[PDB]
Amino acid sequence: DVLMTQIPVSLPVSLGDQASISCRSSQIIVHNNGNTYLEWYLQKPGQSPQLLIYKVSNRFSGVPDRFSGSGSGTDFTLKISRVEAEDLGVYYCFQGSHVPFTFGSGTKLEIKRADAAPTVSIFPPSSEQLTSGGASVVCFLNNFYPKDINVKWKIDGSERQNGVLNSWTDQDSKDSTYSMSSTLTLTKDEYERHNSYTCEATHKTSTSPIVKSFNRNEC
Amino acid sequence: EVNLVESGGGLVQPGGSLKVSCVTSGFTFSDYYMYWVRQTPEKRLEWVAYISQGGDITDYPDTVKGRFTISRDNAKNSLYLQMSRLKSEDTAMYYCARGLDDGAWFAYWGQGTLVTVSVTTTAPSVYPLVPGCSDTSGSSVTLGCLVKGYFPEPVTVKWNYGALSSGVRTVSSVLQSGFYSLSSLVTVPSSTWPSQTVICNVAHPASKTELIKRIEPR
Ligand SMILES: COC(=O)CCCCCCCCO[C@@H]1O[C@H](CO)[C@@H](O[C@@H]2O[C@H](CO)[C@H](O)[C@H](O)[C@H]2O[C@@H]2O[C@@H](C)[C@@H](O)[C@@H](O)[C@@H]2O)[C@H](O[C@@H]2O[C@@H](C)[C@@H](O)[C@@H](O)[C@@H]2O)[C@H]1NC(C)=O
Repeated sequence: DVLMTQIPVSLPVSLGDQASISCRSSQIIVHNNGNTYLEWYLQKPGQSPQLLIYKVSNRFSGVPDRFSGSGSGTDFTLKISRVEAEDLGVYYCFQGSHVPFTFGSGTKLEIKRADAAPTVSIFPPSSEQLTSGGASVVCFLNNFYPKDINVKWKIDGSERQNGVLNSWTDQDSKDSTYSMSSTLTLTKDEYERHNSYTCEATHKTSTSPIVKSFNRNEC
Repeated sequence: EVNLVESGGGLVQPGGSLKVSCVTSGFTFSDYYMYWVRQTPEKRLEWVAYISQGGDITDYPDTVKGRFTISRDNAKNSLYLQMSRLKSEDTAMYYCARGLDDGAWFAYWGQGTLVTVSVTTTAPSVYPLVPGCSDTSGSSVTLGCLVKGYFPEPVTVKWNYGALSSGVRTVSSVLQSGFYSLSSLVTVPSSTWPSQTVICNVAHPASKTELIKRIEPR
């Protein structure tokens, strides 16, 4: 068993940057001499991994010239001469010279860009859902940067809640911004008891809390 | 173009068994060694097995040898993997891969198939996410679909049968009370919707449930 090592585990890098990831094997690889079977894999968000380099430096059909692989013995390196937005993902190195075949721990590439403010949206629960026992109201914050955001829910303003569930979207492969949601789940009755629902997104780009609302009843 | 579509996948109880498959296309199946690779929840990649053109020479890692059995069918250009005595650690996304004549392992990967070892399966309820706050907007209208209460992973969300791809924002599935839920939201021009119709294609494979929802004004 040849355990592969990758440095670093995380790599925040800007656009137009030069990026190097290292892969180090427990001991020399080398199969039947015939070169070493060391490879590089990239897995973009929501997609299968994909072959970039193989045979240490043989760039798989279709991989851009910006991708380069190097190494000898136990040390191997992948340089991304000029980081493009489409490169965010995780890179792995594989060892196919000795059994068992080993994949590296993986290095995550993150693109550092300029701050961007979110675009809030409030979504009332649907009749469809109300019939199915409960009501969920979801506040959507879109296209911001950095990832760090804060979301507060005010029930009429009188209080905030704890039955809230937050979740983020992956960094965009060609926009480099995140997007997140914040769902507040209530019963249909407790919902049909209050007037307005509020969401206050407090992000660094803004000194003023982004507020969005709706009053669940007209006449 | 070479293809690799995995089949099977879903929930298997611990101690149970499963047999996934992988219908190959695009290339001459009987001429390459085939593979199976799994990616565990921590996105950790693992080689699982390999088979020769004849299916006489095969190998697996210690974490799988004995329990998993990879077979092949050349008349039906398909690859197989029988799993037995499944344990939780075995929960993963299974990809059948193809190598390279010149010296590469996984050059062509399949779409994937998730095997989950544990307790019960349920289809989600799909609802429309429509605007309500009459904020001073314009240019962009944001719509979405909420897929609530399903198990296990995953769910796939298409928009207008894969037409809409640029404005598609899909958040990670959060784990509710032993259940998952997620939102997919598409942002289309104010000129588009409500004029052009916008539909969300939702599919939970582990229950063979699929539906197309049409977001219309509230
Ligand atoms: C242009 O289209 C085509 O390629 C059409 C099909 C042509 C097939 C020609 C070859 C027919 C036999 O298939 C090859 O058998 C080799 C062994 O006899 C495979 O190599 C072995 O693969 C094992 C599985 O991973 C393992 O890696 C072995 O170490 C490896 O053997 C080693 O490499 C050989 C090439 C010899 O040097 C041998 O002495 C040595 O022990 C071929 O598999 C490919 O090569 C290996 C290294 C790996 O990269 C695989 O993923 C590749 O598929 C296999 N060839 C093919 C195309 O399947």
